Amino acid sequence: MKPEDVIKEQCARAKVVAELWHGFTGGAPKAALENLVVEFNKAQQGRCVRPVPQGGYRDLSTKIKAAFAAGKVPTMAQAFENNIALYLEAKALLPIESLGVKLQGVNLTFLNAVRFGGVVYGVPFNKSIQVLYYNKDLLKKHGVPVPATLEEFVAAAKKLSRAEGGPVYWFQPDASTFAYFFFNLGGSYLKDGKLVLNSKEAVEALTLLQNGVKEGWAKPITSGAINQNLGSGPYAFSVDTSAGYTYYLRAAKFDLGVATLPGRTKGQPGYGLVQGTNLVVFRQASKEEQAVAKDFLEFVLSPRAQAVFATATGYVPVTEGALKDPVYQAYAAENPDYATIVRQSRYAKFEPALAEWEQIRFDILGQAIKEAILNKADPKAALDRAQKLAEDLLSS
Ligand SMILES: Nc1nc2c(ncn2[C@@H]2O[C@H](COP(=O)(O)O[C@H]3[C@@H](O)[C@H](n4ccc(=O)[nH]c4=O)O[C@@H]3CO)[C@H]3CC(O)(O)C[C@H]32)c(=O)[nH]1
Repeated sequence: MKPEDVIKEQCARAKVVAELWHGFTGGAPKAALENLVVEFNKAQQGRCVRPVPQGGYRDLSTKIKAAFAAGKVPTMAQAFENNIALYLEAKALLPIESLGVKLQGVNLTFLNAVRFGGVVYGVPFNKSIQVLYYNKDLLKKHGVPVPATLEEFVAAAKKLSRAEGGPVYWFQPDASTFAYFFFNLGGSYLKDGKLVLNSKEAVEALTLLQNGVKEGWAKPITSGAINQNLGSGPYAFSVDTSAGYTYYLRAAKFDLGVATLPGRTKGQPGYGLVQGTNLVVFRQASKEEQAVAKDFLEFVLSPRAQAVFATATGYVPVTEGALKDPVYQAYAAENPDYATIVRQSRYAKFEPALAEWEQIRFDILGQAIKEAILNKADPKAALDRAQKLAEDLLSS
């Protein structure tokens, strides 16, 4: 008997039901969310949260847009920073601090990301950071240290690919993988407030991936998650969301490693991309639904909920107090990867928080990356096209 059943039963008896629309399709993220809600719902009398799976994150924001057009929004939903920006155009979001939710002790990396015109409009919930996944067995077999620099990373991917007879750095040709190389070659998306997809660091980053494919050390993954492709050919490394941790653990037929990202120098790990979502509260919710949202958001920010959620998933605990919780401490003491994920969370960069950014990242930038990697499009030409399509979108 599944948590979503327990929850359906809880909400059946409840006087007030606050819907939480989410983008978790399964595995540990879905189960840890459902587990959190079952615990919250047991402490209420006649008050519940009902989680509603809307598919993936793209499906979720499409369904929220349709909810506005139909005039029936949930109480809460997951949202990226750029989704928050879009919902704020429609004035659709309640300021978090007005609900009475205390945000002292939320990591400033995550809080700064939800603050628009000095006003917090989201509660960091499931915040991920990119990490280096690696094959501990394969690096040991060839006496290869974990690479700490981009230079060591490329040298390691070449050495191991030559040794195993195939490309060992696995990557999706997408905006997220691109962000890692872009950021760590000195790139920035905003130049004097204008969005720039075709800067020389963008050309450099997309060139490095395309050269990695041509040179036989980088393997493009075109069908499924990297962790869904494991077992076909030699794997040494990938740069991927911390929220992949349970997926990689379940799939890997090798000893899985987690490290901090290779940086420009050993002075500091490389910057990871922050992904995952914040919880927003819709103004259209009733006072009674908003009160359930307030208690639910206080629960989600509690040290125990954060300790359980983050240790179940590989998401980053969003509060100072979660790291001081004995349940977090017990898992960390048993598993050095949790500390590795927290350490990487200190070296964190975000994509632009523009309303149009969801469209741009997948349909424009993402497509330019695929053109370059999959169809050998010239990197500059592919990014010049992306820039123009972005400029026309931002004009329209
Ligand atoms: N809609 C929209 N999406 C965005 C935006 N910025 C980034 N992203 C996407 O965030 C995903 C990272 O979010 P995260 O919560 O860290 O991790 C996800 C999953 O990625 C990961 N997962 C799921 C199944 C699996 O087999 N393996 C696995 O790792 O588990 C989590 C819950 O599904 C990336 C993934 C992407 O689909 O390629 C597109 C990326 C945006 O602005 N909008």
